[PDB]
Amino acid sequence: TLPHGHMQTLIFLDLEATGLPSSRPEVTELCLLAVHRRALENTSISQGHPPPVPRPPRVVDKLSLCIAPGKACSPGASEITGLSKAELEVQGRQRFDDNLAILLRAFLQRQPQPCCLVAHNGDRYDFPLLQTELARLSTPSPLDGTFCVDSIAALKALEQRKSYSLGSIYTRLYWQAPTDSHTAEGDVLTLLSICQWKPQALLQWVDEHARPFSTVKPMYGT
Amino acid sequence: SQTLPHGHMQTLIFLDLEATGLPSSRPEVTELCLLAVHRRALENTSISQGHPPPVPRPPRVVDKLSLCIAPGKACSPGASEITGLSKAELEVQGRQRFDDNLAILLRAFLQRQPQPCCLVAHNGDRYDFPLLQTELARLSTPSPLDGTFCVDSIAALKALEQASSKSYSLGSIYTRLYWQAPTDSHTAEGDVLTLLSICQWKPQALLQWVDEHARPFSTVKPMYGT
Ligand SMILES: Nc1ccn([C@@H]2O[C@H](COP(=O)(O)O)[C@@H](O)[C@H]2O)c(=O)n1
Ligand SMILES: [N+]
Ligand SMILES: [N+]
Repeated sequence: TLPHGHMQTLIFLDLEATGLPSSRPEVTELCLLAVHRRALENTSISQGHPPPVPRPPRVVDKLSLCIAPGKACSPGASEITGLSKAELEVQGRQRFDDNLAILLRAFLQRQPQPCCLVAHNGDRYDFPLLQTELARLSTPSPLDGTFCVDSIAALKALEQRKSYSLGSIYTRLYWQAPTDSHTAEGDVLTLLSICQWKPQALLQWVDEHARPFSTVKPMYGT
Repeated sequence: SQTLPHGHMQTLIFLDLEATGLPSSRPEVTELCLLAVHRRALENTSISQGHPPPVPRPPRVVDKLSLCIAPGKACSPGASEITGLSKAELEVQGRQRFDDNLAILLRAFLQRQPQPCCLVAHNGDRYDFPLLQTELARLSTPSPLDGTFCVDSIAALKALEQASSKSYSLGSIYTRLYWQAPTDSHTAEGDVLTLLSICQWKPQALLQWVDEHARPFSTVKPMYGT
């Protein structure tokens, strides 16, 4: 008895932004990687020690975008993300605007439903912040029929002290350092690899814990 | 007093697609990847030094779209072997056809890029661009690529390698420049990233060639009629 049925699409998501929550941050980068349930189930299962790092499914949809913020990145944010408001502006990046919502809506529409976003620390950071950015637009949110889960909770359950930083998890499971860029897409690819460690168990946990994105409280309001 | 045909391109969009077969089969697209890079990000690439130069690092600021598309006809056995895609598997995974919503998606992606914008595709003039024109011609939307320019990177790399003086396949060029094999060949995103690397070899010369040779995508003749 699942709350919202079997999820047919998992969208691995990462957001980068200008700072930490009390700073009222703005998104500077966004990556979505949509995988069908069956592509995850077709991940080959490894019983060796260490398990090889899974490769991504052949069939994936990917969207990665840089976004000009209205406010400057903190020094810590620019160091960690490698992005700056000034550099995003000189490369002509656009704000989080109605055309971006058109793009997101059309990308989501290509995915079989029910669909669930999966983000590392999404419950405390990525999801509330995405909710805030979408709430500013006059466009109705394209995510109001989408579900979501936090992969920190997923991996805590799948593993049954331990750090739950993305890199710490990857190294604990695969016993090699992560090699992805430190970009939103690199973080999404590292998360996909972690989620392919026990893909059937991950899907089961996601099905049991999916909640409507419409219930995510905005990080901050107008 | 000689002028560029369409001004300085502000965005290069590296593009590749996979499809069900070769042109005489009247193929349909099964995968599409666009990778948009601002002129300034390309010009920022560290100068290639040494023999071989290291494979350039992709710019930090890029926009990427990669999509799988259900075709209405089967892939040839050779197309499915090379690309790793089949109609049956794309359908099992619920992929949608090339439709109006996909054109709306592409348009909104393109609208985030500063203009003038130029598509860059390897063998684009004979394959990718005519095929995309055919697919877009079936739709009820305007073309999302009205206003966008295009060029074929085979001609470009022929020019640039002649200047620093052969197969001009994507892999042959990459291996000549960098002395190792590309990865993820014959996948849309893997081949886009290989093309980006080749075009980062001599970015200023590439941008000058592209500026001089860009043509409107609206002038590309469809591969076949509908
Ligand atoms: N030997 C070959 C080479 C290319 N092709 C077709 O050319 C398309 C594009 O080629 P690339 O993979 O080089 O981009 C393939 O997706 C495939 O449909 C083929 O069907 N047989
Ligand atoms: N990988
Ligand atoms: N599993």
